[PDB]
Formats: sequence, structure tokens, C-alpha cells
Amino acid sequence: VIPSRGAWLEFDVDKRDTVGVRIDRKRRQPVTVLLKALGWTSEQIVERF
DNA sequence: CGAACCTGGTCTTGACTCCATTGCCGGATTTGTATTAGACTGGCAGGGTTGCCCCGAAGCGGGCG
Repeated sequence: VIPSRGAWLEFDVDKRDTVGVRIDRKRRQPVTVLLKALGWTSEQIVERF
């Protein structure tokens, strides 16, 4: 997700079957942690996915 | 055959002129330092976006003692 003058972010499936948020070129950081950082429950994730 | 002549360099005397060269000397300018008393109390900030290669370092899984 490329913005103009913002901050990059990526959701890359690794060598294993794990999706990972890389915000502003940080480390692997799986995406359910990012949804919980949006306050999304694990139940809300389960309902969504 | 001998005597003067005028004039080249070669040099000397002494007076005249003119300008460097300090030395003050007084003033102008300029370089550095100090001092401001109400209260103020943690920064903005884009280059990064390659490809490939070698290698050093962390980190964890794996067997292990």
C-alpha cells in the first residue's frame, strides 16, 4: 500500500503460512496483532475470516 | 724636428634636491567582552524505494548431558 508522503505497509505471506504486517519497514509482525491494534476481537477476526 | 690643440676618458669636489623612513601623535575605526531580572523547561525529519554477493551476526530447533 503505497501512499504519497505517508508510510508504507505490507501484508506478506512468509515462507510458512503466516501473514505478517510490515509497517514502515519493521519486522514480520503477524496481522492479527494489527487488527487487535485496531481493537478488532479474535471473534471479529473469526467472523471476518 | 719640434711645439701647441681639442678633446676622448677618467676622475674629483662640493653643493643642491628629494624622497624614504621611522617616530610620534592624535584621532577614527574595529575587534572583543560583558550585560540585559516577569515567565518561558526535551527537535523536525525524508531517503528509503536495485541486484547480486559475501559475510557477520542473531536466533531457534535439535539433540544432548
